[PDB]
Amino acid sequence: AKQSMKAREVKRVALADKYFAKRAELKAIISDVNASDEDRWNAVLKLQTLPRDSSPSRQRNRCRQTGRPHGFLRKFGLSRIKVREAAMRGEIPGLKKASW
Amino acid sequence: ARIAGINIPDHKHAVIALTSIYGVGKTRSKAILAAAGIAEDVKISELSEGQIDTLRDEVAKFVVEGDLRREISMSIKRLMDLGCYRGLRHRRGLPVRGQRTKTNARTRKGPRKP
Amino acid sequence: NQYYGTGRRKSSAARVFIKPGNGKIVINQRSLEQYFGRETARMVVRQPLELVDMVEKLDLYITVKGGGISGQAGAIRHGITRALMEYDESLRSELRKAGFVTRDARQVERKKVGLRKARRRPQFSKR
Amino acid sequence: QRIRIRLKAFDHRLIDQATAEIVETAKRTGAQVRGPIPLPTRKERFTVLISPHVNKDARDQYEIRTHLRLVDIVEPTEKTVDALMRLDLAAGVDVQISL
Amino acid sequence: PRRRVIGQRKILPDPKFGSELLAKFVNILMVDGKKSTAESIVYSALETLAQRSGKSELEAFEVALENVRPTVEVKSRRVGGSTYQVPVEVRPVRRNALAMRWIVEAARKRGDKSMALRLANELSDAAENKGTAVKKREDVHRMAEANKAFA
Amino acid sequence: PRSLKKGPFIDLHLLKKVEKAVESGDKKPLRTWSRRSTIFPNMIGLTIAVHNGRQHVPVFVTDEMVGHKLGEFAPTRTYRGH
Amino acid sequence: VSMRDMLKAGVHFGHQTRYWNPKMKPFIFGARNKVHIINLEKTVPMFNEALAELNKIASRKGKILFVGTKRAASEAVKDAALSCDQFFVNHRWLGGMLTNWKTVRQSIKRLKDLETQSQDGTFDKLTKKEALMRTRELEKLENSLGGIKDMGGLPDALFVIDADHEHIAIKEANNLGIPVFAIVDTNSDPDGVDFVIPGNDDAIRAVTLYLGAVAATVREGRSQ
Amino acid sequence: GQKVHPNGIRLGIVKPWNSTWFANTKEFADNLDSDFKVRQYLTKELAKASVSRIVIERPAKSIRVTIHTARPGIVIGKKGEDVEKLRKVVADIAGVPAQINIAEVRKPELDAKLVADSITSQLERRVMFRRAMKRAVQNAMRLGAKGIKVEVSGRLGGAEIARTEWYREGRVPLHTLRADIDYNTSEAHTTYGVIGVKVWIFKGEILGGMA
RNA sequence: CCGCACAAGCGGUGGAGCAUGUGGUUUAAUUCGAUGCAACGCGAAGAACCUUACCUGGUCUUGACAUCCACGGAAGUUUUCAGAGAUGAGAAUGUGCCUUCGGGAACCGUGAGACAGGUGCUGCAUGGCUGUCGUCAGCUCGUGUUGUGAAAUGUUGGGUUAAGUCCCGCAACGAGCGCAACCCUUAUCCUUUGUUGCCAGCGGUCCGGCCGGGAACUCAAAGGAGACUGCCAGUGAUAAACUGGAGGAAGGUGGGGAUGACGUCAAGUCAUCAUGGCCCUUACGACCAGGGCUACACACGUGCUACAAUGGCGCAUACAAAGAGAAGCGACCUCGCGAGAGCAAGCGGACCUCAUAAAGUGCGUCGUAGUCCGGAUUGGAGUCUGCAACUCGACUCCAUGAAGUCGGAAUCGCUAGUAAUCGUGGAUCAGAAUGCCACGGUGAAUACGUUCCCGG
Ligand SMILES: [Mg+2]
Ligand SMILES: [Mg+2]
Ligand SMILES: [Mg+2]
Ligand SMILES: [Mg+2]
Ligand SMILES: [Mg+2]
Ligand SMILES: [Mg+2]
Ligand SMILES: [Mg+2]
Ligand SMILES: [Mg+2]
Ligand SMILES: [Zn+2]
Repeated sequence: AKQSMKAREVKRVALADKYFAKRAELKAIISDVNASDEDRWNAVLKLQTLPRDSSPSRQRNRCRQTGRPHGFLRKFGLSRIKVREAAMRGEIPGLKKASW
Repeated sequence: ARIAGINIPDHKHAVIALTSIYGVGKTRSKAILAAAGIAEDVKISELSEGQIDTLRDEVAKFVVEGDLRREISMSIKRLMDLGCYRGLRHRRGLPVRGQRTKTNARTRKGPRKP
Repeated sequence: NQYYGTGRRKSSAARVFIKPGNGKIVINQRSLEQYFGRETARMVVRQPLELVDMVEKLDLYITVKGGGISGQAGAIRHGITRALMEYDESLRSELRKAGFVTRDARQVERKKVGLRKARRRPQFSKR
Repeated sequence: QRIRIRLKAFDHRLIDQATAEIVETAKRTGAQVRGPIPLPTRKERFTVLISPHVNKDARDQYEIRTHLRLVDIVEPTEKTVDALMRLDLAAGVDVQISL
Repeated sequence: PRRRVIGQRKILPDPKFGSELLAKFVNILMVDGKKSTAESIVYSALETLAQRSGKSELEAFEVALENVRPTVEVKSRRVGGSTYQVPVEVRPVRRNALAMRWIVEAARKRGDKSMALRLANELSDAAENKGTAVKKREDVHRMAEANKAFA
Repeated sequence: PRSLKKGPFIDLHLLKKVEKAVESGDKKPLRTWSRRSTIFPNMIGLTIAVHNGRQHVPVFVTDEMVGHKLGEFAPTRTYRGH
Repeated sequence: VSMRDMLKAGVHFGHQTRYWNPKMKPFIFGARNKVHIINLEKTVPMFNEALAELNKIASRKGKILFVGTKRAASEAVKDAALSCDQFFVNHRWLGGMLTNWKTVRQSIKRLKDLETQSQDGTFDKLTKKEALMRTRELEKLENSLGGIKDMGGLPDALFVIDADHEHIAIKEANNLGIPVFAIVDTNSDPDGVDFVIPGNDDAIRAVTLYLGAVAATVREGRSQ
Repeated sequence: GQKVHPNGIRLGIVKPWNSTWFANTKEFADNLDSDFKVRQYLTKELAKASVSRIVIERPAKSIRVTIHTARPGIVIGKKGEDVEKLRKVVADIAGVPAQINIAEVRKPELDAKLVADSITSQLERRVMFRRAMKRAVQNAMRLGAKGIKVEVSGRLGGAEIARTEWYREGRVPLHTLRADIDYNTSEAHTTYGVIGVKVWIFKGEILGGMA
C-alpha cells in the first residue's frame, strides 16, 4: 500500500533489531524471581524508556510482495491473492492444487 | 436449618443444604463439611445439633448471609462514588466488564425496548 | 494350523489368528467381555462364528488398532470371516452368501468448503 | 558405524532416481545397505480466498507433499563415504547425511 | 425421488434379540447414534413388560402393534387446485413406522420421571388397546370415515 | 490484573512530574497523555489533566484511587442518547 | 444372363398394381393377381448393354460402388463387391456421401488412424475402459465405412439395388455426373438411372443373380 | 464463468514448475522472494531477449537460472559479457555463486508467451488487434499447432467502453488432463490505458508424465 | 423433464441468554468498501499500541520512502538534557576499508531543485480477479444438400441416458466447445523396501517388543491388478438401453474431490495490486501522542449456550483421527487450590513435545424443581501476554445465581457414514477463536410420488 507504511514497517523492524539484547536482559531481570525489587523496579522503568518500536508487538506481518497487511501467509508472507498466483504459474516448486 | 445462616435449607444432602446459604457456594459447602467429617449425602434430618453448632462455627469463620451482602453492596457503592468508569456504568446500569453495548446485553440492560 | 486375517473398517484394522481347538479370544491381550464396555459389540463379533456354529474349535489371537469401538468390532468380524475363509475356502461362499465378505467402506466424508459440516449447508435465510 | 541419509523431495520420481544413484554408489564400494524404506511423507494443505473483495465462499486448496526416503548403510568403507562426498544430485533433492 | 424411489437403508436383526423390528424401533428412538443408552432403555422396558404382562414380551411387542398399528393414512396434494383430506391404505412397512413413532412419542411425552419408566408405561398401554397410541390410532381411524365423501 | 511479579506500572516522565509535585506541592495541575500509568501514594490530594483523545480532563486524585489507573477517570466516549 | 436364367430366379416379379410409378409403363409386361409383371424382353438386353458399360469402366481401371441398404441383401452386396475388388455401401446411405466427399475423407483418415494406432500400441498406456471404448469406436467406423475405406476418391460407376429406396444416392450421382446402374422395380422412378435395369429388387435370388453376373463381368473387364 | 487457470491445473501432471529447489520453512519465503526479484529483474532487462521461460533452481548451495528464449547469441550479446554482468548482478541479488544457463527455443511462434508479447508490442505499434491476432494464430497453427485461442480485453480501438474479444482456431480442449495446453497472459499499455491479452495453444496429448 | 422442487422425513431458525454481523443512533471519530439471489461470524486467516485509512493534539515540508547534483563528513556505538512523544541540544567513542593516494564504495548529514507523495475520485474509463445463473446441457461450426436467396438441414423424430448420454429412422453426415473420461482422493489384492514401523514364530525378559531376534503380520509408499451391465437370464427394433442374477472387495459413471460450454448480471472490487481521466500537492503529503475503529433508544441478520433425568454430580475405566514445532514445541522434577511457576530432558521429530480424545463405559449419587437445570450477570483475588491490559486481552479461584422450564406466523438443512451429535487439530496469531479451513467418534429418519411449491 502506501510507501510510507512500508518504510515505516521496515523502520519498526530495524528498531526492534538493535535493542533485542537489552530487551532480553530486561525481560529477564523484571521476570527474574527474587530480583532486588528495585533493580527490577528501575529496570522496568528504564525499559519503558526504550523506543516503543523495539517491541515485536508494534510490528505487523506485512506482505513482502505487495504490502497487504491482511491475509498474511506466515509461511510465505504473501497476500492471499499472490500465493494463488504462485501456484497458477508454478513458482513454488512441487506445489499443486490438492484434491483429497 | 436454624443454622448460622438463618435460612432453613432442604432437609437433604448436606452440601445441597449448604450452598443453599447465600455466600456459601459448592466450595464453601464441601470445605465446611470437610471440617465436620460427615457424609456428603447426610440429610439435615437425622443429624443432631452436636454438629449443627460446629458447622455454624465453621461458617461463622467466613462472612456470609446478610453481612456478605452488605460487603458486596459496599464494594460497589464506593466504586460508583469514585466516579470510576465502571462506577459510572453501574450508575447507568451498564455491563462494566466490557461487553457489546450494541445488542444482546439485556442482562444488565434489563427489559426490551423498541 | 494357524490361520490369520486382516479385517479393516472405517478406521480400525485387526490382525487375526486361528489356532484350532478352542474358542477363547485374546484381543490386544484382553478378553472380549473385558475388552469392550458394550455388549452388542460382543454380539456382532460372535455373529459370524455363531452362523458357522464352531465355537470351541479354534481360539483366536487378534489385534485391532485405530478408530472407534464400532469400527473396531466391525474390523474384527471382517478379519474373523477372512480367517474362516482361508481356513475353509469352501465357506468363502458360505460367508459371501452370509454377506460377511463385504469389506464395508462406509466412511466419513471430507468437510467441504462453505459447509458447516461435510454435507450440511448453512442456514441460508432464503427470505 | 551406521551411515544414515534422509532424502526429502517433492516428487517421488526424482527422489527415486536419487535413491537409485545412492544405492548404486553404495554397491560400487560394496556398501551394506538396509533399503529405501519410504517414510511417512508430509502433506501441507492451504486454502486462500481467490476473490479480492467480499467473497469468503470462494477458496482454492493447495498442498505440498515432501516425499521422504531414507537409506542406511551399516558398513561404510572410505569408498562408501567418498561417494556421498563426491555425490551428484539435482536441486529439488534434499540430503541429510549423518552417522 | 422424481425418477427413482429410495427409502431407508436395510435394517439388520439385533444380535442381542435376533428380531428385527426392535432394530428399526431403537433406531427411531435412537438419537445421533446413542446406540448403547438407547438399547438399554428398550431392553429394560421389555423386561418389565415380560413381568407386568407375563411372558411373551417379545410377542407383547406385536400385542401392542396390532392394537395400535394404523390401517389408514391421508396424503393430500395439489392435483387439481386445492387439498382434500382423503383416507387411503398403505403397505405394512409405512404403518410399522407410524405405530413405532406413535409409541416412541407416547413414552417421551409422558416423561414419568425417567425414559425407562416412561417407555415401560406406554408399551403396556399399546399392548392393551388403551392409552394414547391406540388413541391416536382412533383419531386416524375415526376422522377418516367421516371424510370418505370423495377421493 | 497485569501481574504481581512486576509490580504496578507508572511512566518515567510521570514520575518526574509527580516528584515535581513532591518538591513543589500544590501547583498547576499537570497533564499527560498516559492514562495508563498507576497512581501512587505520593500523588494524593492533587489533580491532573490527561488526554481524552482530544483534550486533557483534570481528575483530583484521592487516596482510594491510588493503585488504580488513570484511564478509569478520563472518558473518551460521550453520549447523550438519541 | 438369359431370359430363362432370369425367369427361374423370378426377375419378372414386381410390386402390387396398387403401387406403381408412371414412367415404368413401357417396361411392364402386364398384371396378374394384382401384381405388376416385369417384361424380360426389355430387361435382358438392357442388362447386357449395362454389363458392356460396366466391363468398359472396369477395363479402364474403374472404381465401382455397389449400393444397397436392404437388411436382407446387405451381406450379399458386400460379398458381391469383395468378389470383384471394389467398394460398397451396404448400410444406411449418408446424405451427401458423394457430394460431401471431404468429410468422408476425414472420416476415412480417422478410421485408418485408429486401426494403425491399435496395431502400433499405446492401448496399454490408455486405461482399459478407454482402450475398450477406442475399440468400440474403431468397430463403429468399420461398420459405417468398411466398404469405402480404400475407395481413395469418388467412384467411376455406381450399381444400385432398389433405386427408389436409395434415391438420395442417385440424386447425388446425377449432381456429380457419376453414372448410375440400378435394378429398378415397377414402383421406382427411372429418370435417375442412365443404364436402367427394370427388375425385382427384394428377392434374394434375383438380387444375387444381378450381383454375380455383374461381378463376373467386372472381373472379366479387369482381366483383359 | 471464472474458469480455472490452465497451466496451474496441469502442473506436475504434464507441466513442470518454474522453480525446483527444495528448502525448509526457514529458508523458503526468503528463498522464493529472492527468486521473485531475480525473475523480475530479468524480465525488465530482457524486454528484447525474447525470454519464454525463466526457470530458477537453487541447488544444494549454488543456484542456477535457465532461460528458454529466441535471441540466443543476442542474449549472449558478445562472449556473454551481457549475461556475464548478469551473472554478477544475480549472484549479488541472490548472494549465491550464480549459474546462468540459456537454451533457446526455435519455435517462438509455438509458445503462448512470446506470441502474446509480440501481439502487445504491435498493440503499442497501434496495429489493428483483430488483424494482429489473425496474423499470429495463422502463423502458429500453420507452423503446426493443434489449436490456438486468443483473447484481448479493454476499450479496444481506444473505445469509450471495454469491448472484449475472443477468437478460436484449430482445437483447444480445456477439460482433458492428458492434454498439453501452453497458456500465457500479457498486457499492453495504451494511452487509453491497459489491455489484457490471453493466449492458449493445444499441442497434442502427452503419454507418460513429463517423460 | 427436472432439483431435498414439494412431498416424506430428520433436526433447527424465529422464544431465552450470550456471541457475532449490519443498519440505525451517537460521536470529535465511531475509517473505507460489501448491499435481493449474488451484503450481512462480509473483505478481516484472527482492531489493547501497532494495526489505522479515523478523531484530537503534537509537529515536517525535494520530504517517511525514489532518483539525480553539489557541499561536507568514515560508517558506527553509547549516553545525557528537555519534551508526552515526535523530537531539539549535546557530550563522549570510533574516525576505518579498496585504492592507480589521486579518488571510490558503504553509508551520514546540508543545500539545490529535477521531484516525490495519494488507501484522491472515477469498477460505468479499465487490467487482473472473483460472485451468479450452472457442472444446468447445452452451445456452435465445417461441409453437404434445400430454396434465386432471408434461411434451412444436423440440433429432427422414435427410443434410451448423469448427460447434445446413446442408438436407430433419417438430407444429413461429420468436427469443435462442452458432457463424459484421462487427475487426485478412497475401497480388494499382488511386487518392492522394512527403521524411528511390525512382533508371527522363537529364546531371553524385571514382562516393558524389552532384547536378542524375527520379515512374517500391521503399517509405511512406490509399483501394480482390478468393475467393463465383462457374466447369465429377463427384456426390449434382434437397437441402444433396461430388469434381475451370478461372479465378485467392489456392479452398473464403486466412493469423493479437482475440472464451470457458452454467455448472463455496466454483478463486486481504482482500499491487494495494475491502470485511463481528473486529483491535491507546506498537504488530499508526512511525523508523533492520545482517542476512535469496541458507542447504544434501537432495529435486522448469523451463531453459541441452555431450558435436564438418553439428565446433572461424583468415582472408576475404554476406544480415535488428523496435525504442528527450533526467537519452537517443551516433557521430567518440585511447588502452586488451579490459572500456573521454577527446574530442565527431548526432539528441525515414523524418534521428542504439544499430545493425557470426548461422546463411551463401570459405580454411586441426585429423583424432576427455575432444580445439584440453566448458567448470564455483578463481587473478591489472581494468573499469564506484551512497553503497555482504564478506555477493551486471555485465563484460574472464591462468591452471586438474570432469563430461560422448548420457543407464533414464518422458515432453514439434510438421501449414508448423511443427518444429528462427541471430541481432535490447523490456518491466522506477543497475546487475543461460539468463527473458519480441517479430523475422527458415534451413528440415524424419509421419499406416494411428481399433482403440487420453487427453479430450471
Ligand atoms: Mg501504490
Ligand atoms: Mg501482531
Ligand atoms: Mg473511498
Ligand atoms: Mg465438466
Ligand atoms: Mg436446455
Ligand atoms: Mg496512535
Ligand atoms: Mg468493525
Ligand atoms: Mg451441574
Ligand atoms: Zn422394389
